[PDB]
Formats: sequence, C-alpha cells, structure tokens
Amino acid sequence: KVFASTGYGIAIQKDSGWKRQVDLAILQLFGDGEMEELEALWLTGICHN
Amino acid sequence: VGSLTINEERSEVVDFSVPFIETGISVMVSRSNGTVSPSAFLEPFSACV
Amino acid sequence: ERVQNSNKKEWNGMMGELLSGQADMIVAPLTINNERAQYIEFSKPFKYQG
Repeated sequence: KVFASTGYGIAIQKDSGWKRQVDLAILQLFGDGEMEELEALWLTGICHN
Repeated sequence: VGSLTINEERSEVVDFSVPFIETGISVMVSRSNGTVSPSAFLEPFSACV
Repeated sequence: ERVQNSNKKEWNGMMGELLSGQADMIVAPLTINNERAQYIEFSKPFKYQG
C-alpha cells in the first residue's frame, strides 16, 4: 500500500525531438517481457513474506 | 537515467518519458515481536454452544 | 487488423472512433501498448496494474 503512486522515468531536454522515439522503445521493452528478464539483477530476494 | 521520481514541481521545467518502474511514498515499520489475538478464542461459540 | 481483403489496415472499435473524428478524448480503462502509441499521445496513466 503506497500513498502517492507515481513512477520513475528518464529526464530529457525540454521539447526535444528525441522524446517520442524513446517513448516508443521503452514500450517495446514492455512489449517483449524483457523487464522480467531484467529481474535477475533488480529486486528479487529472500523472505518476501 | 538513474533513480529520479516524477512530480509536478519538476515537470514544468523538464519533460519526462513514460513511467518506468512503479513506486511511491511508503513507510518501513520496525521489526516487532509476534503477537497473538488480544483475546482468547471466545468468538462465536457463544452464538450457539 | 487487415480488412476489406486488400492492403488497408483500419482500426476497429473505440480507437477508430478516435481516429475518424467521432470523439476527441478517451477516458476509459485503455491500456498503454506499443501499437496504440505509434500515433496516439498518452498521459501519466492513472494507476499501475498488470
């Protein structure tokens, strides 16, 4: 239970053209399941209740 | 790139990407000792028995 | 999907009504995908789920 639900992100120069490409590419990573392949370094552990 | 949250006071100057890892404001409590119920199990035997 | 047995791919359902000018905002449980975000701008997405 979190109080003010937000996210992380990638900050960028104001209204540059390179936003809309990375905005696709991150979603492509979410489209491929590679975050759960990146789980092996990320938040797994011992005794999560 | 790195650990950097999203809020309103920073979004005026900086543009942001798609949210990336779910997070928020939480609270870590102490590692207290285990407790049983504050009463004996007097729940509803009194209704019928 | 590819409709009318040719080389045209139109968008069925709700998002086609966004593309054809039948509306101007979608406020619904509409997920964020790579295929919809090709040409439809989103916002910070209300919630987090899976």
